[PDB]
Amino acid sequence: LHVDVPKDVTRPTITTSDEPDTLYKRLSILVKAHDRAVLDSYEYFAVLAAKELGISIKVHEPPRKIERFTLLKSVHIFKKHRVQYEMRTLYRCLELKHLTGSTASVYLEYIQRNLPEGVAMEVTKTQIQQLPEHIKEPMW
Amino acid sequence: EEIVIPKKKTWDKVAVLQALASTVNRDPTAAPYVFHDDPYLIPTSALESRSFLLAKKSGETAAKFIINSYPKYFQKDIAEPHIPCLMPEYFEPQIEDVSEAALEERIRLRKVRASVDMFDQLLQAGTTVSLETTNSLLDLLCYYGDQEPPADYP
Amino acid sequence: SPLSEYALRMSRLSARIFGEVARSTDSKSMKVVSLFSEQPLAKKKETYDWYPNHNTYFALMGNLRFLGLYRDEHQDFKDEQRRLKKLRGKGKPRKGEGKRA
Amino acid sequence: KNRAARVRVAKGNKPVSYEEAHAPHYIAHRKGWLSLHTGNLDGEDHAAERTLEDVFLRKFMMGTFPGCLADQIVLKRRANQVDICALVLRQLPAHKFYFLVGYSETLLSHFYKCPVRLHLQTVPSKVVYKYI
Amino acid sequence: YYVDWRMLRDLKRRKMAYEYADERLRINSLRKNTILPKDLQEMAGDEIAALPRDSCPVRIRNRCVMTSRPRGVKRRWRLSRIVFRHLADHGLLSGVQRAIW
Amino acid sequence: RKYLFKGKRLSIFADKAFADEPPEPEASPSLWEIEFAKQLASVADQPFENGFEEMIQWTKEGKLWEFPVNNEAGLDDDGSEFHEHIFLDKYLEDFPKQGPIRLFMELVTCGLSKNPYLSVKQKVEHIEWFRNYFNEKRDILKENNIAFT
Amino acid sequence: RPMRRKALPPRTEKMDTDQDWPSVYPTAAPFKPSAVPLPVRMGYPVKKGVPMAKEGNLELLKIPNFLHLTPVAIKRHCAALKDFCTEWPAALDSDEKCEEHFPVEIDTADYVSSGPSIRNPKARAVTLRVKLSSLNLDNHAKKKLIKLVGERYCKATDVLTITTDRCPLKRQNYDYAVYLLTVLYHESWKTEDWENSK
Ligand SMILES: [Mg+2]
Repeated sequence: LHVDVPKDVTRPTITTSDEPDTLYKRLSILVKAHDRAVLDSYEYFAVLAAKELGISIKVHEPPRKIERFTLLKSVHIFKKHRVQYEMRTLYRCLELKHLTGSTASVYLEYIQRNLPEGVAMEVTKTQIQQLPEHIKEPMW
Repeated sequence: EEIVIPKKKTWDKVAVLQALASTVNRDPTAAPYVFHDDPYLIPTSALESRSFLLAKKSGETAAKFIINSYPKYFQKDIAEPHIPCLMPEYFEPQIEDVSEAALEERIRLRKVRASVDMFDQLLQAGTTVSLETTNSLLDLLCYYGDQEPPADYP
Repeated sequence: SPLSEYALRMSRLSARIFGEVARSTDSKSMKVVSLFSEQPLAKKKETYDWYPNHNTYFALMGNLRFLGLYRDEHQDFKDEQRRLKKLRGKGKPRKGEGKRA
Repeated sequence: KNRAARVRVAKGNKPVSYEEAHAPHYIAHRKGWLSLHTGNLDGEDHAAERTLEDVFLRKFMMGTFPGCLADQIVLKRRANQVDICALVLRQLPAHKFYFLVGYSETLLSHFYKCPVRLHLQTVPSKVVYKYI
Repeated sequence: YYVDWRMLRDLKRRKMAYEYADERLRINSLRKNTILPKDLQEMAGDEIAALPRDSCPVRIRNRCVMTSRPRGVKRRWRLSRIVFRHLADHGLLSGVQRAIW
Repeated sequence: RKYLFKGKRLSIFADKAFADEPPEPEASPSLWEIEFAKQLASVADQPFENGFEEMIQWTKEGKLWEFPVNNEAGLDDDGSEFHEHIFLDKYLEDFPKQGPIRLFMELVTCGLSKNPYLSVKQKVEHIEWFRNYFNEKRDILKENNIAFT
Repeated sequence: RPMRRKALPPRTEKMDTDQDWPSVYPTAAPFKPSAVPLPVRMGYPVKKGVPMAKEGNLELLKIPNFLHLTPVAIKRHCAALKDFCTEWPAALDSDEKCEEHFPVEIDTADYVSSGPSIRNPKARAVTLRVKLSSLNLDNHAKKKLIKLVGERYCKATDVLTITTDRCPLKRQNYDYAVYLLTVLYHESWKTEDWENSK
């Protein structure tokens, strides 16, 4: 818009509670897809997004998996003639570190909502908490 | 020594989408989002604007008619969590017995003539009717002025 | 090697804590724990919902074809072959009036 | 000889599209996949249910837009959303498409209990990759 | 309409096995152990026999959901080899390609 | 001159030292109040302006999943607790305190505690079935020297 | 006599080179040749031919485009999303520092897939990992704790791993693993008469 611009855009209400926040030591995001290039674009989008919010991120590529199975080519007889098919799964692991629970929800929502079609995520949060109050003191 | 843990912020389920929406502005070279994004399907005039948004509503009403008339085909629910707004609607009373409870159903469904028939039948038998229930009948009749609620069908 | 009293009594204390079978149970009697810890084959969604509701698809698409909102090229193909076959006098006989009496 | 998904040679007068020209062994090499869901990825469930839903969605769109489809539809599932992207010939009037979009979306959202949106790109006529 | 009468019979077998899954579990549990008297186990051996034959879950056969083919089916898609090839060779299955190596 | 908020007022009413004394839902929403609210919504009812506003509306209606994804959204098993699923021996009080029936039911309740596909109500129903089964078979058990209930 | 409708010229022609592209593609959408002002071509070219054009291109439609996610948009998006984030405590600047004050590690997994159902059976499982050094255990207690847990204890790392998936929900499985730790800890300190016969 050249001359017509919003004046005071409405922004969502974020209210700070009195409950303490979760502390995630680690948060592993294993995305899976049949296409490597899609993971590269998502890897770029996710790493850029993490860096813009202050999150610490590392990336590695777990080894790909290929599943192959054989079928019978003819509708009837002709056993020796087969057709083989395969499915390829490719992985990109985004290992985040030292995240509070508010930072991990907003980031995961933002990147989960923008997950391309054909891509599956496997988040593995690792929370750190104190010891149970009973365990802290031995009681007979 | 004791670490100070930050107080967790909380927000509504739509808060994140609302934040992303605030960033984007109107596209000056595009028609309203309701209209289909295609040169062949973009409304040239103001008539085609209204006519395109009346054929779209017409198809929506044609689909809801099929769903609400053959509900047995649209009853399998495979959505977890369950989506109430994507289930067939039922507006005809399913309580057959003539009781104050049955009258309350008709009042809830907003049928005006059927509720009057069952209310009169309740009076014919003489069964007690709660003043609150009798008021829910008057509310429906007074608001709709004794006429069945407006609706469109074949 | 054999399990001494300390070894056996610790195993029972562990099983008691971890909610495992605490007594000495034969392999045969351990199937009762498996039967009641695993969903039966007939209760798994793959088994009872193996098929799509073919009645819903065939009925729904037939209803839509009669409302003019769906076109079945296959059915129109069959509808005209019956029309032509009936003209030729090869149409379906009425029930109870077949060639054999 | 292999007969699967091959548009065989005529005498140079058959107009095949890009999708039709390429045989199965070019899948993932020269031409992509018409449907994109997460159900065939490793350690993922509901492949049977996604595949059946696609078969129906393809037959439904053909009948709902009879003779108006220039090429096979492209199905995109993201979260619970389904997206149908079809190249459609400019045969029908514009308002008729608005009706068929409203109808086909509402009907398919109440049948599979998911949000379904229809994206239509109109072409003047079928695009011919090569004459075979 | 289902594909054929064989698919219909199987569908009913799948719906009656779901109804009798709990029953056949509880009764069969009384027999798969060595802790209960053999007199009770012999009697549960007869209650399980008395249930309808279609309640038995070993009479279910996995058939192609679209052609009702008894053998050659792939359990992940519930389609026969012939039907699966038609969809795969056309790019209609998401991520399935030919295996060249 | 024509000051909007400077000048004489009607003065029929007085300053509301007491405000909203009667509650808004004095009675359950009537048809009149339910219908006026629907009309107020139409006053501000404008069409979607982008994919964000459409997804926002779908979320408010439950059509679209909430994010971040929670695979147990709306899946609360009767507000139970871990101890209810795991400790099921309270229900075996009716059964013999010792003997073969106790040994068998211990195996039954051990499996039920390890069953994540059943609710507490469904687990109890398995226990009740055996209670009634052995009661019917009181005579066969007595021959074997087992006394039930 | 019949009138065939004429398509308008593509709106890319009206798009300036200094436009606000984020506004053009706010969210994930399919490739629209009339909205993307780029001469993109895709397709294996025929002999003495060029790759096919964007208009009527099924291959470009089959691609999951990132036009909605551009470096300019992402930076404008994350700028709004900063108010949501909370600050990690500065004191916990190292992994060892975290173990000092927060010895208990709870692993929970989420899964994102495409379909009508959001349900995954694997989401209920929970895994608790604590180091025995963090626990206050006497020489007797540590030996008893290590025998009861069996293979859950790893001598090399001195970490006890309790994995609980028996309960249906994740909040139950999590509460159960915390319970298992309390009983194992308290039981280890308790001394039974039969223990003197070791
Ligand atoms: Mg068999």
